[PDB]
Amino acid sequence: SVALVPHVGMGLETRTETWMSSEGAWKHAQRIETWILRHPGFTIMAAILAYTIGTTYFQRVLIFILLTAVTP
Amino acid sequence: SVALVPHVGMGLETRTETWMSSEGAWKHAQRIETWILRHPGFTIMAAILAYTIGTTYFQRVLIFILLTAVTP
Amino acid sequence: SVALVPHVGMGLETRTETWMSSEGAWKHAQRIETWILRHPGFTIMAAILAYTIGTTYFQRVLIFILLTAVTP
Amino acid sequence: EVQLVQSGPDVEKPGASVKVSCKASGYTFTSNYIHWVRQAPGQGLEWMGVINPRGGSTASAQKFQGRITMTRDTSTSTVYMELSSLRSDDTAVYYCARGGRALFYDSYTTPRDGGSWWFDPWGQGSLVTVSS
Amino acid sequence: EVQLVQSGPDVEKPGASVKVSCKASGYTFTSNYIHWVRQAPGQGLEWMGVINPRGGSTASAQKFQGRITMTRDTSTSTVYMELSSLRSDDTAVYYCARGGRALFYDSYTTPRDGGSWWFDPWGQGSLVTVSS
Amino acid sequence: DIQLTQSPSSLSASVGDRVTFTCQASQDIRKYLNWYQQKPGKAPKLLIYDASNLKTGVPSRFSGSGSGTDFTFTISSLQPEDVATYYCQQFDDLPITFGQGTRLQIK
Amino acid sequence: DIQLTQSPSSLSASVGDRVTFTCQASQDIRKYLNWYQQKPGKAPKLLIYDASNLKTGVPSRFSGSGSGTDFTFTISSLQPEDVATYYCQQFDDLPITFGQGTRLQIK
Amino acid sequence: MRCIGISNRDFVEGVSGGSWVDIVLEHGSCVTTMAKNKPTLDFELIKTEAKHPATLRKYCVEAKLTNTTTASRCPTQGEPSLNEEQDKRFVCKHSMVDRGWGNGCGLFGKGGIVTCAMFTCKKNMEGKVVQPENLEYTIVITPHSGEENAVGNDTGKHGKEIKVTPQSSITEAELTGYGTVTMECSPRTGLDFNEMVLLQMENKAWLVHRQWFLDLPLPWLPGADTQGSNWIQKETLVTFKNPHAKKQDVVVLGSQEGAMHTALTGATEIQMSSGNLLFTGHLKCRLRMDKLQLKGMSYSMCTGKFKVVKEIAETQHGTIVIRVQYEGDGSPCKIPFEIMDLEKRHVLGRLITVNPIVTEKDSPVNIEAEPPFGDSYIIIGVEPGQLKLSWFKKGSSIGQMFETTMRGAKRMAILGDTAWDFGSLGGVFTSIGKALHQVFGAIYGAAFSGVSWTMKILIGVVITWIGMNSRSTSLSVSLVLVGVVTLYLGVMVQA
Amino acid sequence: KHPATLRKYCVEAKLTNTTTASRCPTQGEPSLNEEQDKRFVCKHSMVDRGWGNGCGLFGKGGIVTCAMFTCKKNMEGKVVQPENLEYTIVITPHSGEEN
Amino acid sequence: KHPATLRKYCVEAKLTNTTTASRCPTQGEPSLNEEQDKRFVCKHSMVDR
Amino acid sequence: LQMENKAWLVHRQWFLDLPLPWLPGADTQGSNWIQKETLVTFKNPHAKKQ
Ligand SMILES: *[C@@H]1O[C@H](CO)[C@@H](O[C@@H]2O[C@H](CO)[C@@H](O)[C@H](O)[C@H]2NC(C)=O)[C@H](O)[C@H]1NC(C)=O
Ligand SMILES: *[C@@H]1O[C@H](CO)[C@@H](O[C@@H]2O[C@H](CO)[C@@H](O)[C@H](O)[C@H]2NC(C)=O)[C@H](O)[C@H]1NC(C)=O
Ligand SMILES: *[C@@H]1O[C@H](CO)[C@@H](O)[C@H](O)[C@H]1NC(C)=O
Ligand SMILES: *[C@@H]1O[C@H](CO)[C@@H](O)[C@H](O)[C@H]1NC(C)=O
Ligand SMILES: *[C@@H]1O[C@H](CO)[C@@H](O)[C@H](O)[C@H]1NC(C)=O
Repeated sequence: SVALVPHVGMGLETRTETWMSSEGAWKHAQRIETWILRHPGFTIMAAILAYTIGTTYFQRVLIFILLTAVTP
Repeated sequence: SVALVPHVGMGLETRTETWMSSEGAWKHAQRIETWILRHPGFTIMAAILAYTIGTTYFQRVLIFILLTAVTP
Repeated sequence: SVALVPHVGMGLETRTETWMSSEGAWKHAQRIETWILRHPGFTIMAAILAYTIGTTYFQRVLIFILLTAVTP
Repeated sequence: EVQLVQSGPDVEKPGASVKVSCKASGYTFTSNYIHWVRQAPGQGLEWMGVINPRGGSTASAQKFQGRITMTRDTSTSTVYMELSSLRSDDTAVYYCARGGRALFYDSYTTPRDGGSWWFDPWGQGSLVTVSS
Repeated sequence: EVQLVQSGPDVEKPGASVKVSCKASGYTFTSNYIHWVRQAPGQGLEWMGVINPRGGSTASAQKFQGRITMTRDTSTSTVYMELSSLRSDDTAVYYCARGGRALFYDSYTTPRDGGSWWFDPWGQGSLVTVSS
Repeated sequence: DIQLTQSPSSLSASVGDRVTFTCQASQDIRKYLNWYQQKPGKAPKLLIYDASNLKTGVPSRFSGSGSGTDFTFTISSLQPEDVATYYCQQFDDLPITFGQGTRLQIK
Repeated sequence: DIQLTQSPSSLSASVGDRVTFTCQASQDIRKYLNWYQQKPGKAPKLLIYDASNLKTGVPSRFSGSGSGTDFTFTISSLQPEDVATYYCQQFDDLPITFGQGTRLQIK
Repeated sequence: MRCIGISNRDFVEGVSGGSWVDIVLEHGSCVTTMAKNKPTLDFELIKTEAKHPATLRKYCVEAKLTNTTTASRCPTQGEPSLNEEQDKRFVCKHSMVDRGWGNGCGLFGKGGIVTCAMFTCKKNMEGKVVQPENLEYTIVITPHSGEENAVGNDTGKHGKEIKVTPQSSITEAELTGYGTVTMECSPRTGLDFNEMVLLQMENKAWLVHRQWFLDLPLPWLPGADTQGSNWIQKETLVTFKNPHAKKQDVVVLGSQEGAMHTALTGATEIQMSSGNLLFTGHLKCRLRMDKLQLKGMSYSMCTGKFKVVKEIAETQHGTIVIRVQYEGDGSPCKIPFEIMDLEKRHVLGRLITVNPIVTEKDSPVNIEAEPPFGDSYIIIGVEPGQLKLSWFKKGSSIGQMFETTMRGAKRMAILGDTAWDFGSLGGVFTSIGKALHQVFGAIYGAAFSGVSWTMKILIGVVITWIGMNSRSTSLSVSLVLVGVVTLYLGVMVQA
Repeated sequence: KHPATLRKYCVEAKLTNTTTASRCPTQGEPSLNEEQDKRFVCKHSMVDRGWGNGCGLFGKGGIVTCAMFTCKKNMEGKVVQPENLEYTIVITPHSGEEN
Repeated sequence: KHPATLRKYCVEAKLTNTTTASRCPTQGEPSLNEEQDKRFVCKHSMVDR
Repeated sequence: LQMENKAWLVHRQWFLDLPLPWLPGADTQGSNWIQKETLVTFKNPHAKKQ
């Protein structure tokens, strides 16, 4: 629906706070942290995949934080 | 339109002649021969392409008769 | 009949759209895609023939797309 | 009791459209189909068409191609027939009854019969006169 | 001459729909827009909506959201207004003027000014009474 | 279609007679037939469904028979309240067609 | 939406007087205004288009002026055939709105 | 004017060579010309009318059959004859069925049989041809500089409606005052008639070339019928059923109007009710412009206090129009129009109205001009600096050049070597380019034509691959030239 | 014996009442009240508009067109189940009987 | 000062008159006369019979 | 963009691209919403009636 495409980096800014006033950013971060906290097994699976593919340390950290962020 | 997909190899045959009674086959062959006869330059172009790509003789003859038959 | 020879590359163009206004092209493409979708076995047979004769990859792709387009 | 009630007689202009109601009583309104049948006075009977109350599919005969519309109200248990493009031949008595029901939807003939066409439950009759 | 002719006065039932004609004469019928304006007797004028003869786009005001329909016949050079869901407030006199025409379509305002709203060509008036 | 011919078109008989009606169909309608009475300008009534069965509430003087295309309706004893227009009707294949009608007159 | 106030609502004057009407708009309607007469129960007539221009066939005793939001209609010499209800009307932005009206009475 | 918002419009600069400018104009677009004097004219093409056609052919589309005779002789003695095979109006066919003592004859063979049917015709294709005379092009040439009522409205008498025919010449046209303009058309290098067939169905017509129309099925009949009904074909129409053994029968094939329309896809259509009203096609003028004042120089810079009555109104890469209303005591004067930059004045635009002029009194004169690709101050007042307007043409320089290159590619497309004639005053380079592209497009003429959209792009990708295979630096005149011309032609054709 | 009708294809058609409309250059995409019926055929396109046309802003504005769809004679395609069908076979013996 | 309305999105909606129909197993795909208005929302599906 | 009481300033491509049925500006007597796959949803249980 209009649950997503949440008009973020479109441009059009100004000096003043726009709609949610730095609450949507913390909303996004807290809900993905909450979803990680509820489902630890997928986090462990993502960590194992990060250790298997890549194998240079920076690539591992990158794809691990990405597979934590791939949730809809 | 229904100018094409002319219900050909669908199956469903019988002992008796179906609709055009071996006139559609000669229709198809005579119209592609007529179109070759009207436009010789594309035939020459197809012959040159057959001589350039492929280059084993059977492949040449195959793609030449195909590029004569690629016309709609 | 006049189902075919559909007056295509004869010349005689102008600035303005001619009769079907870019609908005959999509007509042709959609009907050959539909006929491929209905009869997969002939597509598999054409793919096998493309893999057998030719055998350089470009020749294979060429005669495969031709034997998809050889249908009347 | 087992009963249907139609609307009163109406007179309309040529080229207009007329609407005839058919209200039900005595049963579960989605347990039978409703069918509409005409009768010219100098003629016998003639079938117009078919509506299902449960759901609401319709059909009609070839003599009424595109001239007839059938709706309903499940809350009032009522069936509406609307005849369009009225001419002088449409002056007739109109009838509506009940068919035994292929549960889901209309026009079936293989479940052993309809069982009347149309004089068990049918009603009292709607006279429609097309005049100037 | 420069002339429009409307239909005669009509009386309809509440909840019905009424159709008012507006026939043209004296000019090229696709050289002006047609606009419909009402007037209650205990009130001044009030704009209903807009049709274009050339082509046939329409629009209307917010007070008539979904209640009004406008068609035409180019051969007879006539414009039909059909007002639906009639209530007692709809009892009024109806008017159909013309506008100077943004050639193609609609109720443009920047091309100078329509030029009347609506008393140069307009007609003779259609009284519509909603009663039982 | 399915032309349904009803015969004869009109009859006159005395009270207590046995009268038979014949309906013929151009197609096979094997059991799908119905017989109705109609009092003129009145609310009419079913007589026979499935071309062989009485409706409950119909007196036993009515009967019907026939299988293939030819069907026979029969009143055993004609009674003065049975003056009506009688119809036979196909149910099969659904351009649903009536008979023409059969009027009765009491002698 | 755009409102239009017409003032005053009714007037009485003698024959030959000069009478002025004032219409005020809540928005800028810079030249889009029209002035109409209406004889009661009759077929009415345009007087002024573009708030400054006579229609051909209208006598010269009528005039109009005003630019921004306030507009003045003026009859120089009142005549006995000029008893009518007079309307001013916006043309701009198209929820097209009339004035309320101004009735005249001859003294 | 009569040329705004009709986009794909053909700006033309330069008059050098004295006065002659070569213009190629067609029904779809129109041409706006410019010079250092001699104010800007607008060349819109309107209807072509081929006056006297001559009917060459009748094709029947729907037919019916009657009187249905047929005959068979005997098993292998006799091949059957029938007396109504005598007329060619009847359609006839021999076949072989079977015969025996059940049929009655004897000898139990596969004996021959005939069938016959009278051929009556419904509505037809009435194909006609026209010579490269008896045809006129009507050109409205209209000037700029004022006169409200509508920078559009091709209906209306401001631009003259001058005719031209190949039986005519230098095309002298007169305007209000200044506009003595001579136009020398070359209509014989236009559509190249005697290769055209106008084709009339029940209501419509089409323009198809001649060899296709002769080659088409759906029975032949020549133009001299009236009595005859002598259709020398009918193997393409009416079909004869023959079941397994016995009696054969006749079958009308039905109306082929839909199949006809599907055949004449890819062909331009035409209304033809009143004699002819021929449309889309191009022609080639040479334009001479001596004979032209600027609608008076002969005036003053005006007093001041103008007034806009219209918006900013940008049309189609730069052409922006402004309608001003002079207020004052003008006694008609010029309009001090300028397109300036900011402060420390660097005035850089162009005016395409050249010498705009007020009419008698209050009348909303209108002016079109082209700013640069960015900020601009369009100014019209003088003594109290009366009126500036800010304007920002978004644009680019590089994007403008690339769009002009796309216009030039579309001119290398649809309109042929006439588009090499579309410029002017070229001398060596333009003429040698026209001759080189003449012989080059002749080699890519018929000469690899007749192919559809799909097959053209496919033959393009296969020839660009065989050019990519890179032998001995033939890959250029192969691969890059042929791939460019094939792809940029194939994705643009079938419009 | 007993088929059941599955499909109608129209072969010839005619058009009437022919309405069409255009918005404005890039404000508005056009609407028309007789697009409401699916009996009408409708299509959006983009043409051009300017003051000559009357509107303003000089763009390539959208346009619609609409037409009522009436049908001539049709294809009446039917199906049959693998019952309600009979084969008639004549079996005939030899041995004499002229005729 | 002068805007021009380009678009209407509905946010809450309600439904009424709720017609439904099914033909038969593989003869017939179902039709309904109130599919003719685009004001009605319609969808085909396959169930069992 | 005007809701019941408020308004917002959003750019054009996003606003055209947004779901929640389309309708153009010339409605009045329209209600011709050319969408509704984004809104109203149809339940279908295991086999029967939807
Ligand atoms: C297009 O040109 C025609 C012809 O000039 C314009 O019609 C004229 O309009 C003026 C406006 O006041 C009238 O005074 C003339 O009498 C009209 N000429 C006629 C009727 O022959 C037309 O208005 C122009 N189009 C537009 C949109 O302005
Ligand atoms: C096929 O059979 C029919 C039916 O028997 C034959 O018609 C009969 O011909 C004989 C010849 O003398 C007559 O006596 C009969 O009266 C005929 N039967 C009729 C008219 O019903 C017919 O002749 C046979 N076909 C052929 C070619 O002989
Ligand atoms: C063919 O039929 C026509 C009917 O229009 C009639 O002239 C006659 O019956 C036949 N004519 C012949 C056999 O010449
Ligand atoms: C179509 O036009 C005819 C006149 O030719 C008119 O009688 C009819 O009402 C019109 N129908 C519609 C739906 O507008
Ligand atoms: C929908 O149902 C209501 C009552 O159930 C009825 O009044 C209304 O006419 C129906 N709508 C249509 C389009 O028939």
